[PDB]
Amino acid sequence: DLLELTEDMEKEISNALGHGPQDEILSSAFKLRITRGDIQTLKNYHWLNDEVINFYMNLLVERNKKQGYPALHVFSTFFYPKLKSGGYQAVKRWTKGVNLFEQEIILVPIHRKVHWSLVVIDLRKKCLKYLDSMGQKGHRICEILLQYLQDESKTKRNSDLNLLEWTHHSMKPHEIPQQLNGSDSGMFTCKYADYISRDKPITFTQHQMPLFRKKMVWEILHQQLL
Amino acid sequence: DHINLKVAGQDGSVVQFKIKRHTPLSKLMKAYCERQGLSMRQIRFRFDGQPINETDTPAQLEMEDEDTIDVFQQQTGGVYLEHH
Repeated sequence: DLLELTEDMEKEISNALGHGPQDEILSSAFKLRITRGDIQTLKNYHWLNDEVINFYMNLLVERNKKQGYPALHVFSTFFYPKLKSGGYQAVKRWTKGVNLFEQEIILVPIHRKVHWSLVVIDLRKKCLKYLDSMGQKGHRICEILLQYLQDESKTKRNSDLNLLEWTHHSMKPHEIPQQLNGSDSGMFTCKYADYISRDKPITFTQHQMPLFRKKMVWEILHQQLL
Repeated sequence: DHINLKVAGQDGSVVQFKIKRHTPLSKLMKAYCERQGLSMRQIRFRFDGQPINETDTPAQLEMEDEDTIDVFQQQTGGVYLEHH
């Protein structure tokens, strides 16, 4: 949920978004180097780019872990495309060293033509929902992923999946935001992720987006969620 | 030792490279970027899904002969055009 901002906070956020060397790097971790240019995609009315989203998804993983939440795994926003094009053999190494199935929640951010959306696969109840702040349906997407999960379980565990007990899902008509601006799709994908990784039911609305943006630039500068 | 690495573009393009296991990958990156004429700001290099930093070395990343590096385009979408 929301909070207020300290004057110091407000200025630090102000300066990151303010003018300056676009390629100046303001925060580094997860091998990502967030630059002024990147963080500027959180200015109101702007579309978030992939650096902002991948950085945030990683903070969720660190947060969850430090606060005792469910084991979280997040795929790069480049995983799904490379799986769309080259099939499983093209991303089989992207889980090198990790046992997907020992995790509880997996998050897959998806970049659609011009808007962001997200998929949550819940390995605790073989569930798979597609959350799209633009109202869209994730059919191919969800099926294309469960299959990946199938292939991963065979190549890596040498056991097959029971795709039968694996049931899709698509957010109900009344959960889709009225305003409908692609501009905010990255914020919905991040916040949906935040809540869903916590089991906290989605209570926020589009009115909280501009505040959520300022909060998120501070959270990235300090690599800590509020 | 020398090692060969392949850089796959999102357009099916592939470019081979040859470098020493202890050479910063920054050379490979500016190289590719020049040859295909792209903006660094606009692209991302990844080795098995994980970013590659300019100081990383094929040795550190534990790369091997004929290993593949992926290159993707920035994912944005819209553009805000503020007036006045």
